[PDB]
Amino acid sequence: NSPNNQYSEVDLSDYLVRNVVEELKRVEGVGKVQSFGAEKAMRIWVDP
Amino acid sequence: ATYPGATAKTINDSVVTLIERELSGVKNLLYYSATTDTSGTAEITATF
Repeated sequence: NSPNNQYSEVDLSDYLVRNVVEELKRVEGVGKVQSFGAEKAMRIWVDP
Repeated sequence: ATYPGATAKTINDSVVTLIERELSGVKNLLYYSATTDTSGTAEITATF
């Protein structure tokens, strides 16, 4: 979480996916890590 | 794991980390290693 609101939810999910989920999965005894948050990605919202 | 042409950085960040994320928590895993070389090839050795 971000109590000071310095990081939006997207930044938290990005950081969690990029630097936490991998090292959590790399723990012995962890069978699966489901990330309830998606990695950052360049979105192109086109306008039809 | 083969991935022709691609230098070792690509095999290391796109392939080996993925497989290593599942190699943990395998039964009786003594230790595990993974070497990616310039031939576009990675050898991930799980030693039990």
